[PDB]
Amino acid sequence: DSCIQFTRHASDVLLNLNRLRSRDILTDVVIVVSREQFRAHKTVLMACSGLFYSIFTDQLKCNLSVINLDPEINPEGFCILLDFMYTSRLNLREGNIMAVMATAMYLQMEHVVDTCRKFIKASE
Amino acid sequence: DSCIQFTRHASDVLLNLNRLRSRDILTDVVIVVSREQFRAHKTVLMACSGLFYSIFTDQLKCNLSVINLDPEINPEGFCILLDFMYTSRLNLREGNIMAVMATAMYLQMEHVVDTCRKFIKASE
Amino acid sequence: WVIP
Amino acid sequence: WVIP
Ligand SMILES: O=C1Cc2cc(Nc3nc(Cl)ncc3Br)ccc2N1
Ligand SMILES: O=C1Cc2cc(Nc3nc(Cl)ncc3Br)ccc2N1
Ligand SMILES: [Cl-]
Ligand SMILES: [Cl-]
Repeated sequence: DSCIQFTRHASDVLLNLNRLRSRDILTDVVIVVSREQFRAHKTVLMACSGLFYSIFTDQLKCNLSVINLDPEINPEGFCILLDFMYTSRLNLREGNIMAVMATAMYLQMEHVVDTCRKFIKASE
Repeated sequence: DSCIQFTRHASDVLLNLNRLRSRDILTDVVIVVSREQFRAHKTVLMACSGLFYSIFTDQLKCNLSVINLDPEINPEGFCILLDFMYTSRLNLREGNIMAVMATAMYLQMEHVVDTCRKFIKASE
Repeated sequence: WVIP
Repeated sequence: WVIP
């Protein structure tokens, strides 16, 4: 086509979706990770995670307002990944890299798994 | 912070949100523009438009499944802008620029209004 | 704005 | 991935 493109549009959209998350506006699901609860937008979770994409396209699970993750999932690892989904920024640290990678594998977040594997390979 | 950032994340999220739109997955509102209907995600509309942000943060309108636009709004202009919201690409043409700019002013899409004004100023 |  |  003969379209023009606004370079910053996708980043501005994501910034606004994160603002809605921060103010709890139009969040439509709670993700339960053991004793912790995380409110989010189903569409953003699906756009970032192969696991959430599969969950919310299921004819029954699409209507659930609460999703319980596997008890092996670390709440901090999930928190770091949820922040990444809404910001593109990943808080990867020596102390959290193992939990973050395990959570990204479970959530099916391929690019996150890739950088975790590379950061681990560099420190061995 | 000491975060790392994935450059393509925001664009990949938007691409996935557009895929959900194309398959009518988790769309939660119909925008009526005269005889035409456009299904969308409230969160994406709010993230792109000052008008939709104001509408869906209203304690009553946030719960509406149908939103009727002003009858002066051109369905093609709205269609072009809805595509822009989900893709960052604007199909701006001599034949549609006036309708697109008028629709972007009504929807409060400042960057779109700006490029329309510049493209119009160049042709005068 | 750019030519994509 | 980059240093933002
Ligand atoms: O690592 C990742 C990230 C991700 C996101 C989605 N999400 C969607 N995929 C498709 Cl094809 N259409 C719409 C949506 Br929402 C699927 C798989 C994966 N794997
Ligand atoms: O030209 C534009 C595009 C746009 C988008 C929004 N959307 C939001 N704004 C804020 Cl501050 N927080 C969350 C959201 Br969603 C507001 C105003 C405008 N004007
Ligand atoms: Cl990822
Ligand atoms: Cl805009």
